[PDB]
Amino acid sequence: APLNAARPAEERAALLAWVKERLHEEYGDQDPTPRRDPMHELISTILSQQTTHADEEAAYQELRTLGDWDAITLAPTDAVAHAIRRSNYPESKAPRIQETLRRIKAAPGGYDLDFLRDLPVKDALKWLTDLPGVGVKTASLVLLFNYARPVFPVDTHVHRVSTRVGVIPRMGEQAAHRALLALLPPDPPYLYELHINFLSHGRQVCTWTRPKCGKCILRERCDAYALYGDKVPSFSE
Ligand code: SF4
Ligand SMILES: [Mg+2]
Ligand SMILES: [Mg+2]
Repeated sequence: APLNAARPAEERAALLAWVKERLHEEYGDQDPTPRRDPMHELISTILSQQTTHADEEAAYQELRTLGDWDAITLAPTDAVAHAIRRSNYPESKAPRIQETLRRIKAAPGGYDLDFLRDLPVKDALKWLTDLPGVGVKTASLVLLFNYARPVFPVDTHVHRVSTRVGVIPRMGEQAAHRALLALLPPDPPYLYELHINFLSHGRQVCTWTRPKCGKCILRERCDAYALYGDKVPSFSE
């Protein structure tokens, strides 16, 4: 009857703090994220759309056979599209890559994003999300992991576990970025631990279909388990 998702923000923030502590007990400092440098992360994200991880990595490395970022920026777009042919829609991704590189080069510094470290957090997010093919999750991940800014990336795993438990009601993934950050401290190491532990939990236990609730440390405070028991449905749209 009294679901977490309907509780006041202060109670949902305390719930999320409990979740963070329990997941850290389960996973510690285990980190399943790729931990890429910022240029690699941005370009990989552009290539990742509707593409498997193996094909994304292969397309990225084939792209790097064209040379450094300056050479990729200047290469004929068809050469870039051919190089990234393992990813879906290479003809559309090639101009996104070249435009993103052009904009990064024009920013202060070389092919780096260190200038983002000093910008106000919202301005830095907007600068990255303005890049073609780059969304708020990747912008948040780059700022958090590479630059220690207090933002919280929400991927499919974070969104699914948080929503099932009831830390937030059901909403879109972009909205969940604001909603979850509003429940969290401006503490980048804390935000990063929570992000990676959510990823571990979503991959190992709270899976997209048939989650393993009987193996889940969150079970006694999970809205989804309280509503469905051992029949929590797939996390759909
Ligand atoms: S109890 Fe089940 S649905 Fe709830 S967080 Fe754990 S695995 Fe996910
Ligand atoms: Mg530059
Ligand atoms: Mg964008």
